[PDB]
Amino acid sequence: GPQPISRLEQCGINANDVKKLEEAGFHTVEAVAYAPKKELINIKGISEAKADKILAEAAKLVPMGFTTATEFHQRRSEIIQITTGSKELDKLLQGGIETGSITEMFGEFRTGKTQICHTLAVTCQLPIDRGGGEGKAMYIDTEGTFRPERLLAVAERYGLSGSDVLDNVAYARAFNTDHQTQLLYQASAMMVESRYALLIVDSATALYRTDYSGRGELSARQMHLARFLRMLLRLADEFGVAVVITNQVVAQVDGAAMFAADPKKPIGGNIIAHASTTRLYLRKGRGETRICKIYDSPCLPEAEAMFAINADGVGDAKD
Amino acid sequence: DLDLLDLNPRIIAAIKKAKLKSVKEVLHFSGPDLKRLTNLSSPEVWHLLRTASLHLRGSSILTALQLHQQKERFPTQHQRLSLGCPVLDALLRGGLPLDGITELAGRSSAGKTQLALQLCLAVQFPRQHGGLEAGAVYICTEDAFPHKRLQQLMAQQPRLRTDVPGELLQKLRFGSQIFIEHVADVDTLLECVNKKVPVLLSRGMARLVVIDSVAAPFRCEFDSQASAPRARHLQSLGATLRELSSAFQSPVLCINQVTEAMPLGFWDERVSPALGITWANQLLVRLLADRLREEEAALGCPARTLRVLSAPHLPPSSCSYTISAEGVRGTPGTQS
Ligand SMILES: Nc1ncnc2c1ncn2[C@@H]1O[C@H](COP(=O)(O)OP(=O)(O)OP(=O)(O)O)[C@@H](O)[C@H]1O
Ligand SMILES: Nc1ncnc2c1ncn2[C@@H]1O[C@H](COP(=O)(O)OP(=O)(O)OP(=O)(O)O)[C@@H](O)[C@H]1O
Ligand SMILES: [Ca+2]
Ligand SMILES: [Mg+2]
Ligand SMILES: [Mg+2]
Repeated sequence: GPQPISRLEQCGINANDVKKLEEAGFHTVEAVAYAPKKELINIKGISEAKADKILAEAAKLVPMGFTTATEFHQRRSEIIQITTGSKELDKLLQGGIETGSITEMFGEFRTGKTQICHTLAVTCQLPIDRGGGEGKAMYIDTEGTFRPERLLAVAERYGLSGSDVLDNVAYARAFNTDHQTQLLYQASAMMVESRYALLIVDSATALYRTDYSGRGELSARQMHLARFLRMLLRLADEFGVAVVITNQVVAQVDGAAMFAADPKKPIGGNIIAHASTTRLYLRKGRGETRICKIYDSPCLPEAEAMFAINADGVGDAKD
Repeated sequence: DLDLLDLNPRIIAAIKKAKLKSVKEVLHFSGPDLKRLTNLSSPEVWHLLRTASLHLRGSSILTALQLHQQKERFPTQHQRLSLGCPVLDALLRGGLPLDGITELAGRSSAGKTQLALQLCLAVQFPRQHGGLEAGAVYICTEDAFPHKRLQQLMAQQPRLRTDVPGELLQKLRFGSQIFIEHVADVDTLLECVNKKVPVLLSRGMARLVVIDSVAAPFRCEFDSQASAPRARHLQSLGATLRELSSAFQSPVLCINQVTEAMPLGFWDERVSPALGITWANQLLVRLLADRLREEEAALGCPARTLRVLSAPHLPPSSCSYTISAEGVRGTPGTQS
């Protein structure tokens, strides 16, 4: 059961300190042992040495090894946010693409997913103060639409060296789902050696459309997709990198529009709907302007922003 | 423990020769097993079983009138845990029961994690305001913990909770009493719930358990041809959780995913809870948070509905709610 603070008396403290702790709402050994340092060093009638020895003597009884919300929010300033190259998108995302999570972007054709991936593959190499992540990038490609010339065009904008930028990007091509899953082991092996800040899969569901066909193969497809996403989550958690994946869309032909023009929803179903942390839905505007919307996020309200695709990558709409 | 029984020395010697320890493993075996192991006749075996059973269960008698009248002696039948919103409390007629498993189910963006965080905030309020004056345990099985949302909720707590006196909230230290755990496998989850949660509950650190997803670990290993081990694991997990909740009088809340329906009460609905009937048998109260996004989305705001699926004491009903910068708020005057 609970251990009252009466044991502190035989542990080597006077009655004044335990009386003050009782008057401060502390009434058990466990609460004092797991209390944050500031909470019992900012109180009246205490000293730094007294608090340190109190923690040392309390840790003996209560078994330590449990994380607490304060000891979790204080340690997470490590989370870096990578700028997307557009001020509007950075403002919408409140900093940019977070690390240690999975971000998904889906939409129809020419919406700008590949362009955003290309821009991020360069922006992730900037110094932290400039908005980058100070690392390299991986690009796993399943469609064959990787263009280094866009990388060079983006690099010229920030005044970087083209040769170095092209040197600091790794590339692999996946020809089926088994190869796609197999590449992640080598991805981890290579992340061990060096410092990577980003991993990109484009697309994460293109090959599942045709590798498993019909209603008679849905279950195996979903199981394979779930295993792949679990591997991605393990990689992101272990190495503290940012994972960005893309997705396709499907039509709703059941006649359930009711003033909803040309409805469409992402493929992959509940498995990919649950695995991802932040989901972005890309649309098209007039000319070269696009609209980005927040589809799902644990800590962000739903809003919209407008960006554009220029000759130097993703940026802001000109006037 | 065996020698505590009032019995002649002959049967005591026979039991000692038979390698018995306590009344629990005496009642574990059956008639013919005891006859084979101990070499005793039927009348004395029956007498020993009767005496051990009397010792184990005592001789007390309880009536429903005592349960109804004596509120303090039986808090499980009367004490409830508030959800922090009067509309939700009215829908649930007080809040979560202290004994048994409660389930939240729904698709993505329904608002399950926000409700879990709000409950973790409100569990440690004083007794007169619905709380239990105890911490919470949070287990994550899919992704990382919503840190910023938690910080915002702690900041907005004076704004969200207006009935509580203002001078009382500042003494409430919120983040220091919430525990976070992370698991990545079914075996890891089983070991955690076996040998970590009881330690937390024994010392009085926390009196609330939240699992952010039970379907996430299970939907990855077992395919459609391995239902027996999956059912065994689900039964073991449910039994352990119910035992802990009954022993320590602490609510248990489970977050669940949904599947596609392509006999169980779901006909005019496109989604159903994921695990199946085996897991559905272990539950007490079943809710379903749902967001109607395909329709009535052009009006400008999301439409969120919380529905009671089943409960021994709650009629099937539903209400509406919204998620804002301070937490989850139920819309007044919308109960079905
Ligand atoms: N150099 C450039 N200057 C301006 N716009 C460009 C340039 N290169 C490409 N674009 C724009 O990129 C758009 C295509 O975007 P993107 O390649 O990201 O498509 P996507 O969303 O990945 O499509 P898919 O689903 O077919 O793979 C074109 O509509 C075009 O306007
Ligand atoms: N200020 C806000 N901060 C965070 N979320 C907000 C805010 N305002 C509104 N929301 C909404 O809160 C929701 C949070 O969803 P939540 O994390 O509860 O999903 P879920 O049901 O747990 O889904 P999943 O299966 O992905 O875990 C989002 O849909 C978002 O639109
Ligand atoms: Ca999600
Ligand atoms: Mg593309
Ligand atoms: Mg969630």
